[PDB]
Amino acid sequence: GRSRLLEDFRNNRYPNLQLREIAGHIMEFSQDQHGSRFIQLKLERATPAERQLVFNEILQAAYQLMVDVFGNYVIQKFFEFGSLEQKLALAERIRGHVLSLALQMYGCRVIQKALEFIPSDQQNEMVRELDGHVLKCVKDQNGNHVVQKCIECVQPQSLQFIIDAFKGQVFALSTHPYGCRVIQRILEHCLPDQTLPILEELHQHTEQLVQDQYGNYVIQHVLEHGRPEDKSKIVAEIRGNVLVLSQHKFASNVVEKCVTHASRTERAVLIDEVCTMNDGPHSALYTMMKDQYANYVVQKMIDVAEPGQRKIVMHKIRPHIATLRKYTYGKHILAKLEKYY
RNA sequence: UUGUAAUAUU
Repeated sequence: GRSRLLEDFRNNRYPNLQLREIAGHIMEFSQDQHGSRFIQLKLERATPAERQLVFNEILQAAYQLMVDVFGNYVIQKFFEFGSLEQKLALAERIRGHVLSLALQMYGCRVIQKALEFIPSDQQNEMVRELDGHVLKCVKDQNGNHVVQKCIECVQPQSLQFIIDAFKGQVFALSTHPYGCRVIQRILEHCLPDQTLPILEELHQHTEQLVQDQYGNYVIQHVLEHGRPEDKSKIVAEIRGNVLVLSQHKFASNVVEKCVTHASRTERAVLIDEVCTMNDGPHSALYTMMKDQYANYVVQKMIDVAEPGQRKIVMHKIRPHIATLRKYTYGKHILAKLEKYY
């Protein structure tokens, strides 16, 4: 199958092998496991002139190498360290294949690499081909990364269609394993008038989103990085739901995050809520102190409360210390209290 | 010795 030259190379019959010596075998070498690594390493220390000799052969069947397990690496090397003309010639080779490459395990890596190192006008050409196929890519294990790289590297103006695709889909994709990460890149990069519709749908579903295994991360992203107004809407939804949401595997992390990033006044109001709520027989606090998730929340409130409110809370916990030692998760409240005592 | 993130390529 291979060439004597490639078989001989695989069987270490060439310790002094140079790129010059494999002219005419570049394609075949690029598709070989060792051949590819050989080319990748020699190219790192090749003069611009030597790199061009290689490029001449990789150009014609560029597509064939882009979708190849090993050949994709040789292509990306050229986006990383190539002349402008080489990078344009490769972007010209990608033209009309963006989507099919994006949805492919190796091809997608070439695309991501290209977005990072081609000129803005060329990025804009490349991304146009994703228009109509956003959801397909976002849901895709490989494609979703191409989309994230678009958001990171491309002028936000060129991506209105991403936003437009997400309209009515925010909830669906904030609860999707790959869509949630895409939402998190949008909140980070896309313009205010572009996040605006995204934030609107998030606020409409926050109670539900905090209880999702992925959604909860979206809501916490806003609590950590968003505008004060956004943070406020979120804490307000959480507030009045602290007791139940504190006992929920997923949303319990969101109540902690609200406790950390809420205004001093908001934080105090949330801590006050659990202090004054009475879940039947005993306090909502008591319920939380023996719960598997909420014990964390209570400890969090202890660490972030202003000293005066922390004291009140501690003193309110005191009456139940003897009981708390019997329940599995109680030890953890007591550990925390002991730090402060 | 208490609780959640994407099996993304040589």
